[PDB]
Amino acid sequence: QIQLTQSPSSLSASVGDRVTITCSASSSVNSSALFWYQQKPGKAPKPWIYLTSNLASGVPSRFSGSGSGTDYTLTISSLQPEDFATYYCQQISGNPWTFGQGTKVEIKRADAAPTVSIFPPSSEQLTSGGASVVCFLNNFYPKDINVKWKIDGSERQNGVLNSWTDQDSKDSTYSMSSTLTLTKDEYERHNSYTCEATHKTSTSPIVKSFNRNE
Amino acid sequence: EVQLVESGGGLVQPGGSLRLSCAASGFTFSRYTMSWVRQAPGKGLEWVATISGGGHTYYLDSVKGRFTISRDNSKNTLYLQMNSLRAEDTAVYYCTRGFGDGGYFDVWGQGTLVTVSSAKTTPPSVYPLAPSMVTLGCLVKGYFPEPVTVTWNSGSLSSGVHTFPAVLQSDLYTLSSSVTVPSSTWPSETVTCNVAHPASSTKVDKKIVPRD
Repeated sequence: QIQLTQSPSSLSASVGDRVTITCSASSSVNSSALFWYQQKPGKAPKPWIYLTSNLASGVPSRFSGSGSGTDYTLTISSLQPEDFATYYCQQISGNPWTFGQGTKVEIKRADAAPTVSIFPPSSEQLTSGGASVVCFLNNFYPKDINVKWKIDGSERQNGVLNSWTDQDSKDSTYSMSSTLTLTKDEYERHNSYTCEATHKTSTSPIVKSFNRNE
Repeated sequence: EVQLVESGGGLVQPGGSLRLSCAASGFTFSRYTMSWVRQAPGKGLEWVATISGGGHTYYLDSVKGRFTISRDNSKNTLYLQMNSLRAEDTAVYYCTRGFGDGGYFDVWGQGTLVTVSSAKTTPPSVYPLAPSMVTLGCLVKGYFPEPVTVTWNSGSLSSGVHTFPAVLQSDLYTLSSSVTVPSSTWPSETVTCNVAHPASSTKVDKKIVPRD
């Protein structure tokens, strides 16, 4: 019943930063029994770090050393973009074995603007009686962004579903998709469809639009 | 090379039962203590059960009496039998190989998702999204449970792909995936999105054809 509490729970740091994650145990854990794992989103965890006793030259293997305590750390000497992940500590000193709650590490980055594209409903969906209008806002940073849908110029946020990707492990950007879903009947009551993206890379919103009757 | 591959996950009703298997290859399976570790959606890792190479077993308190962990050393397979499933049991279940006494998990399976829910299996409707660099889309709408798999051109199109996490609405998931290719590749050569929804055995390919 040894509980592991990680701090911080999440952090953002620039490339090159020294980063240290703490794993605090509710009671003592042996140094050779505290492990770290890294997990990329959607993937299995991988073993990452463990600690061990080492014997100097000629020392017989019946000798070992360790430490006992409640404070353990993982350190990244210079944060890189591919280090985006959630890291977990685990102790196997006590039974049951336990994990910490995880620390999500994200990278700070140069502000970048989204690549925006808009797609009308496909004929297939329309024949089925539905109309989804899709907007991709790809490869931007920071992650904070606002999308407004306009229909013949008037704001519509009724029926909008948004989804953000995890941070990219190469470029450290984020992407988002926004989908406006209407009945086919409603879709045919308006002409122009617009998604406006408001991102810190300007006060002028980025706008992609089409007209249903063109 | 060493590999763990899970199967047997999917949708199950509360109170229902499910049996996970893990197939091990690339190492002498009998030698290693093996475990299951689970991860509920959006949450952290949690140890579930362990079985020594000596057959001795250990369980998380909250699955004691509902779950049974076992192994078939002749088939190089680990098993997890799950009965009396609760909503709290919904998670990705990982098989792991242990170093030494089994606690250092040095090899992991890819994981299999177990969804405990009353909602019905529903196949996805897949819609092709046609509009230097051209961006195409696939909309995968109205399915349950997770997961679906999305690839572009059976995997050959890997770079420039964003597949967005699904959103749940009224017991139905929807996701989308974009792909960006050179404007000379499309409509020049065929681009297709491949969608698998194994829960309903759905497998469909939708070629992206330009609009009239």
